[PDB]
Amino acid sequence: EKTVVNISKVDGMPWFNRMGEGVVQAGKEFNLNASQVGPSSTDAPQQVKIIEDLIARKVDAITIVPNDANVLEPVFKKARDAGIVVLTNESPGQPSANWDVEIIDNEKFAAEYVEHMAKRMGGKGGYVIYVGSLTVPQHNLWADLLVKYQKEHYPDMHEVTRRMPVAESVDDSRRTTLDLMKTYPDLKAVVSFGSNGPIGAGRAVKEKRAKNKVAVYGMMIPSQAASLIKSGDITEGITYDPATAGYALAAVASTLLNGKTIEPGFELKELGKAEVDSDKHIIRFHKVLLVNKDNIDSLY
Ligand SMILES: [Cl-]
Ligand SMILES: [Cl-]
Ligand SMILES: [Cl-]
Repeated sequence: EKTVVNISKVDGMPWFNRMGEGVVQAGKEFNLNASQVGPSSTDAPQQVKIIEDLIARKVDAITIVPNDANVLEPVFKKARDAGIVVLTNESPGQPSANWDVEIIDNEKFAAEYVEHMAKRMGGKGGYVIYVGSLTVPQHNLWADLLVKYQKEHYPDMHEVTRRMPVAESVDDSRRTTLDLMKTYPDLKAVVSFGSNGPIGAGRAVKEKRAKNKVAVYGMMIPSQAASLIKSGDITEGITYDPATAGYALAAVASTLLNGKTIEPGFELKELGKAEVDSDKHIIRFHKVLLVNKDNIDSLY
């Protein structure tokens, strides 16, 4: 069978474990020898090393959620030059990827964050954004759009500080949330695009008994966030199922390895039709998931 290997941002995360379930499922469905490698840390050279080993192994396709788009470019070009398909998730515009695959529409996702935040604080107040790092591509693109949307809808909202690179750490997210709540009495919402961020922020909000005024929104695995969703310390997840991303990556790899070419009109039985931007080589699905007390038990 054709060999497909997915590479997460880092091992030891419920988010990426869920992704791997989708990879393994696609391997069954598409007759692939599929696997997922979790790096030992989020430092991008660890992903480069894994990719060098996969090129040496001469695998058929490498799929990856990059920690840094630019750090990986040379090794992605080395893979392509070797005849290996390179696919990303969370890296729209990655120059050497055959395609980037996304599970939500960026514009819509940002809007949903701001509208949900604005409703609860009456369109006025402070907020902050947590990102996984200052260079991770997709978190920063989402943050940029969220702020831009905010400024052209709710001028009485504002970032209390520039974005904080804490979203992959419960500790760092908790500490930052405690600090910012003490500093900014008008802080009313914390947004995290990393999945550990709402856990840390939610724990801080719980400790200070602050859930009435300080809302917490973000990306999350529902089961990991369940205790805090149920106690109201996490207000809402605005996210997607990363198993769908893992699956879609491997499904697109299958298409390409079978000699087919991706163009507008592309569809996956299990997902539906994607939008396909041939100029930027981005395949988008529209599968945003809202995680609230009302559906927390219906999820993974
Ligand atoms: Cl992993
Ligand atoms: Cl903690
Ligand atoms: Cl918790």
